[PDB]
Amino acid sequence: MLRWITAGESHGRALVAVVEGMVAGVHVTSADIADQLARRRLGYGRGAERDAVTVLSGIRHGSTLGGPIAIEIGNTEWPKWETVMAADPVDPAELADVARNAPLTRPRPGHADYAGMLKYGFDDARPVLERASARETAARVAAGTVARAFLRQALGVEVLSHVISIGASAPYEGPPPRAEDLPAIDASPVRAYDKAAEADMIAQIEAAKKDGDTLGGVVEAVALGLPVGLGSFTSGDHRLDSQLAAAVMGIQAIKGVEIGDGFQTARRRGSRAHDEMYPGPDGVVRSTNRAGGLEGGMTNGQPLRVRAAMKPISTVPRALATVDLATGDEAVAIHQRSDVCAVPAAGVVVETMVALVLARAALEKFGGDSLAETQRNIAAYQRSVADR
Repeated sequence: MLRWITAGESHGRALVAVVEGMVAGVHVTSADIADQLARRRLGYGRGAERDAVTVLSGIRHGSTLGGPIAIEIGNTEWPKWETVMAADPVDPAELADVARNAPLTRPRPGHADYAGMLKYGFDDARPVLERASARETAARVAAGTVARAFLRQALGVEVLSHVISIGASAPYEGPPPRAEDLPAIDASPVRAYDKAAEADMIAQIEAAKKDGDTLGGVVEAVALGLPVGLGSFTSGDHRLDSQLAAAVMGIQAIKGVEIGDGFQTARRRGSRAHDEMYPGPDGVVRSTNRAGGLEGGMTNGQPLRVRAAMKPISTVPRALATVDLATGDEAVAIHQRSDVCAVPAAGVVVETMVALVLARAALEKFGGDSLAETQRNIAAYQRSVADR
């Protein structure tokens, strides 16, 4: 069972990612990981630090060892926080002299702050904020890089994502491949695949920058080259729909996920809602992918299309009323990040989450303890589906 855990406060020493149960023999390197971390930093309208990667375990000579892979990602400006976020006790008196340590008692609407303080009995939002914050996705993406290596090397599968709307842009139609990642990604100020939508999004972000507001948007991860039968219909939770929603919707500020045409599907008629099958020079072929690559909770060979709706994460500078849990009096929420928009980055985080799940799925189906073995089981399975 592929498994991934994330550790770190956004201002703490470093983040760790640990990925348990990846097979031996997958080619992955520090630089692979830095690369993804770098794509995590894409996209104009962000806040938003050099993410020094050190692989601590589980990889040797660029090849996974099979045991837990720990990747530590440095938090660049930690010397600033060595006291406020020291692991060890620090004399309360010299802590008192530290502005940075001032307590944080106005929860920001939209954030963990208020709930988390109540939940944990904190008098301060710092310990919530510090874990809750999206800096954590950096760790996610690190662990991501392993799934994505695996998924490429074992299945020839590629995961990418591309922004379908930011703010109030008119949403985009029809997904990129593999080959357009360079433009969508980097290239695009907004990780837009489509020229027009790009312009409309950038326009929005502009306008939101001008108004000093923040935007969310919708991003679409696309996984290509998936074999049929990953995931299962045997339990609700084995459905890939379920697993992928859990992983995508567990991303900070994701308030919605849909598979393929999702909510729009729910408005169509059965006659126009699914992906008819026709015979194909070799295997069934479909001409639509409304289902986004999942039917019955399993991959049907079509592109997996998973879309997350990200609410705007950055608190709007002076606009959001809240309560000061010190006082009990009204207050405004102090922002803590500066992004007008993080949707493009969120895309790449969605890729991470999708990749992680796909890899776990793939490993559940094909098991194996080493890539070569997993590969042999994939080949057998593919050769056997080809029969027919």
